[PDB]
Amino acid sequence: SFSQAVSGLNAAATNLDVIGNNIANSATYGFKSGTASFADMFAGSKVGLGVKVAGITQDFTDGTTTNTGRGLDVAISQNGFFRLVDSNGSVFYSRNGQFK
Amino acid sequence: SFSQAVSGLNAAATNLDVIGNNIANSATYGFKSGTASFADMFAGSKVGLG
Amino acid sequence: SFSQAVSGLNAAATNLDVIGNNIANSATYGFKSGTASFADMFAGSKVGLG
Amino acid sequence: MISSLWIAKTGLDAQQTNMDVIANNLANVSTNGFKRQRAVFEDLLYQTIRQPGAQSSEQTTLPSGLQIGTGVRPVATERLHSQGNLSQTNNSKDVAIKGQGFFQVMLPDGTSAYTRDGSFQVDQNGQLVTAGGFQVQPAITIPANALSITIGRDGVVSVTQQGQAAPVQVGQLNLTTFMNDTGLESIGENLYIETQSSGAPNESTPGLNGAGLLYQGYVETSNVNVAEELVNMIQVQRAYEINSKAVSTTDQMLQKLTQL
Amino acid sequence: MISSLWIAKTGLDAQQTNMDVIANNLANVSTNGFKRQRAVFEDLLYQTIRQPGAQSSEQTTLPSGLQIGTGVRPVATERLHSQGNLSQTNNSKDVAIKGQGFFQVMLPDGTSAYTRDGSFQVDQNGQLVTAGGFQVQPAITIPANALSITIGRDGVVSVTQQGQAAPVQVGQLNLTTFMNDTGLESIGENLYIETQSSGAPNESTPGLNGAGLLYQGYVETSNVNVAEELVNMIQVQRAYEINSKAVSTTDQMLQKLTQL
Amino acid sequence: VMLPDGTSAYTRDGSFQVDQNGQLVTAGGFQVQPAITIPANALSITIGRDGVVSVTQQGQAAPVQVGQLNLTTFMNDTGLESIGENLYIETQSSGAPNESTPGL
Amino acid sequence: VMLPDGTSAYTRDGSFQVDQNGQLVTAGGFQVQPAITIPANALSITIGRDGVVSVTQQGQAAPVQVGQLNLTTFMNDTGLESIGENLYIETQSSGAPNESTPGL
Amino acid sequence: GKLTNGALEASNVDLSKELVNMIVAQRNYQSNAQTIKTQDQILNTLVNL
Repeated sequence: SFSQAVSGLNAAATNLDVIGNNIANSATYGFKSGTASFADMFAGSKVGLGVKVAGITQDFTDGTTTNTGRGLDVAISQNGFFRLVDSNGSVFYSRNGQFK
Repeated sequence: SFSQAVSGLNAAATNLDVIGNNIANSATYGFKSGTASFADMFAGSKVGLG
Repeated sequence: SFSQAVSGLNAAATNLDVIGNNIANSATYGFKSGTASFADMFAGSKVGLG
Repeated sequence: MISSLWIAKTGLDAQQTNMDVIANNLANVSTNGFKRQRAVFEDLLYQTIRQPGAQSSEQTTLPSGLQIGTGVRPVATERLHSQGNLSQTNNSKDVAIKGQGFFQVMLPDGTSAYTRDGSFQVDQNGQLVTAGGFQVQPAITIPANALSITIGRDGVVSVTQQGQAAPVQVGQLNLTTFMNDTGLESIGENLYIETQSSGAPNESTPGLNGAGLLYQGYVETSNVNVAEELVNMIQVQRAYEINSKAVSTTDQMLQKLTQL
Repeated sequence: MISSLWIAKTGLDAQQTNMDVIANNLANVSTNGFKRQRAVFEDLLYQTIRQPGAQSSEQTTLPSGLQIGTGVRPVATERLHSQGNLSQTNNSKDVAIKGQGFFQVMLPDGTSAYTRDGSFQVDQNGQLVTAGGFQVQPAITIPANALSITIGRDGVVSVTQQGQAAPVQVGQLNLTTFMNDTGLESIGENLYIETQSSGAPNESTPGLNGAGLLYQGYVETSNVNVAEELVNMIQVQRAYEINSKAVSTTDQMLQKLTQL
Repeated sequence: VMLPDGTSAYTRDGSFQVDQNGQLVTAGGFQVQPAITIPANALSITIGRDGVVSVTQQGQAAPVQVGQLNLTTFMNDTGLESIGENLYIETQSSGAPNESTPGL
Repeated sequence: VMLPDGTSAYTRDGSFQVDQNGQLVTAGGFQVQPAITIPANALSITIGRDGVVSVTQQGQAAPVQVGQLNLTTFMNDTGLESIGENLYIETQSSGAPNESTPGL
Repeated sequence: GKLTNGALEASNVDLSKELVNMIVAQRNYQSNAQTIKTQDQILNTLVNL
C-alpha cells in the first residue's frame, strides 16, 4: 500500500511547495500567484493508482498599482504584456515595469 | 525543501536593511534614497524556487 | 472540516477590505460609498457549509 | 491445506483491500470533485454437514443444522456520489455544479465521457477545454478580445465584447444526468463513462428534471472525511493483526500435531 | 545449495545494493552540485521445464509453459542529471550554471575532467583554480591588485584594477556538453570524465546550442530530496526482512527434510 | 526492441537512455525498433499521451517531432517466452503481434 | 472438455487460459466444449453467476455476448473414471450426462 | 489595457489566503504519512509471526 500513499505524499509536498513559493515572492512587482491542481487516476475499475499533479495554474488578476514616483516605469491597467527580446533572438513576455 | 523559505528570508531581511539604512541616513544633505528590487526564479518544473 | 472556517475568514477579510476602501477614498469628490453583503450556503443536510 | 488456513487467508485479503481503499481515499483528499470509495464484502459459501431442519425421525426435526463457513468475499468497492463543499476562488473560467449531473466531454478517440470537476481553460484555438486537453462536447468556443466571460444560473454563457454595449450569448452548457450514478466505471483524470449498470444518460438544462445549478467562481472539493478515515484505519489494523494471529495459531497447532 | 536459496541470496544482494545507494545519496545531502544516483535492476534468466507454446498433440498447443526464474541482477546505478536548486552565497568568485553543461578542468597527468561545481578560487600564481588544486583548462588568470571580478551572463569575465576607469576582459568561460550526460563515469573529489557511453564533448559559449547560463554569486545545491529517502529506507528494509525470512523458511524446510 | 542478432523482443520496462549517437535505447544497449533519434542541443524532451515524441530546441519557438512510439499487443500475452533482462519473444501460443498507437 | 482425439471429458478444476485463436482452453490445450470464443483486443472478460460470459470493447459501453458456459451433472459423480490431466470420463456406473444451465 | 506612467504593480498575493492554506496542507501531509506508518506495522506484524 506504499504506492498509493507515496504518490499522495508527493502531492501534498508539491502543494506545500507552491504555497511557499507564493508566500516568498511577495512584494515582487510583475508577479502572479500560482496554485496547483490534482487529478485522480484509476487503471481500470475498483483499483486506485494514487494521485498525480494535473498542472500548475496561475491567477492573472491584476495587482494594485503603486505611485512609486520615477519616470521610467509603467503599469498595464488591464490584460496585456510587454514584449522583450534577448541578444540571442528569443522572445520573452513580462509584466514587470522596472526600466533602466 | 527549505530553498523556498531561506531565499525568502534573505530577501525579506535585505529589505529591512535597505529601509533601515534609508531612515538612519535621514537629514544627510548629499543622500539619495535607495530601494530593492525582486524577481522570482524558475529552474525546472513550474513550481517556483523562491 | 476547514471549509467553513476558511470561508468565514475570506468573508471577514472581504468586509474589512471594502471598509478600508471606503475610508481611504475619503475627501474624493466623485465617489459613492461601498458595502458588501453576504449570503449563507447550504448543499448538504441541515448543516451550514459557510 | 487446512480450511481454517484458507478462511484466514480470505480474511487477510479482505482486510488488505479495505486498507488499500482507505489509503486511496486518504491520498487524494485535496482533489477537486472527488467522490470517496466504500468497500462492501459478503460471506462466502457454507458447507452443510447436516441439513438444517432435517427430519431426524418420524416426528422430530433438527432445530438447527451444522454449517461451516468458507470465508468472506469482497462484493465491490463502490463510489459514494455524495455532495462536496463548494469553496471560493473568484475565478472566471471555473464553474461548480450543485445538485446532480455531469459535464459531457469528447475524448480524443471519439467517444464521450462525463466529469464532475469544473475547472475550464481555453485552448490555442479558442474553444473551452478542461484541464487535460479534452474539449467540452457542445464545443463552446470563446472568441478572442473578450473582456469578461459570465455564466448564468442556467446553462447560458455570455461574453462581454469590447463594445456593443451589450453581452452576447456564446453557447449553453447542458448537463447530463444518470439513473445509477454509482454504476459509472471510473477512468483517470476525474472522468466517468457509462456501462450496463447505469442507464442511458439524459442531457438537460440546469435546474430542470432534477438537475443541479451552475455557480461561477467556485469549485467542488473532495468528499473525504479524514476525521473518520483515521479511526477506520485503526479498526482495519486491529482486524488484520487478529487475522494474522489466527494464521499463526493454525500454524502452531499443525506443527505440534506433525511433531509426533 | 538449492535453487530457492540461491534466488534468495541474489535478492538479498540486490536489496543490499539498494540500501547502499540510499545511504550514499543521504550522506552527501549538502554537497554543492551533487547529482543523486538511482539503482536499476532486471531479472535473470529462466529455466524452461516445458516450452511455452509447445505442440502437445497433433493440434493442441500449450497456452503457457513451465518456467522457473533464476533471480534478479542489478543492471546499473545511474546518475540523475536533474537541475539542482540555487542559493545566495554572495561571493564574487562563486558561479552557478543553469541548464546543462560542465566546466572543464585539467588533471595533473594531463587529461581533462568535467565538473558541475562552482566554488572557484585562485592559486598562489593568480590562476583560477577549483577547490582541490585543479585549474580550468582555458587557463584563465587573475592579475594582482584586482578590485573586483565580474562574470557576465555569458562566458565573458572581466576584472577591474585600481585605475583606468574601465574593465578589461580576461578570458571566456566556455562550457562543454555531452550527448549522454548519464554515461559519464564519476570519480573522486566531485569530477566527471569522458567515456565511450557519452559522446565526444562539444564546447560552446553559454546560452548557445542548448548550453546553460552562468550566474555569479550563486551556488548549486545537490538534487537530493530527504522526504522520499526515508520512505525508500522503510520499503527496502521491509524487502530485506522478507528475503531473510524466505532464507529461513528454506533452511527449515531442508532441515526437516534431512532430519530423516 | 531489436536485438543485436536481428530478431525482435518486447518489454514493459520503461527506462530510456540515449547512446552517443542520440538514439533512444533501452537500459542495456538495445534500440527501439522505430529508431527514435533524439538530436543534440536539445533543451528538453517531451512525450505526449499518445505516441508522439517531441523535442524543444534552442530556437524556432516550436517543438519538433522526431518520431513516434507505437506499441504492439498480442492475442494472448500469457504465452510469451520470457528471456532475461525484461524481454519477451513471441511464440506459437501467442498470435502475431499487432502494432498500434497508444489509446486506441 | 473436448479431448483432442474427439472424445469428451469432464473436470471440475476451473483454471482457464486463452489460446492464440481466442478459444477458451484449459491449462493443457484442451478447449471447452461450448466453444467460448473471446474476440481480440478485449478490454476485460466478465462471467456472470449463471452461464453467461461477455467481454467489453473500447468505446462501446455495451458488453457483447460471446457464448453460454453450461456445466453437466451426473447421477453418480463417484462412478466417473479419473484419468491423468486432471480429467474424468463417464462409465456405465454413472448415467449419461444431462447438460444443464447453471443455477437450474 | 491603458498604460499609466510612473506606476508599478503589486504581487496580487494575499497573506491571509496563503497562511491558512499552509495549515490545511500540513495536516494533509501528516494524515497521508500516517498511512505509511500504519502499513509498515501491518507488514511488521506479519513478518514476525
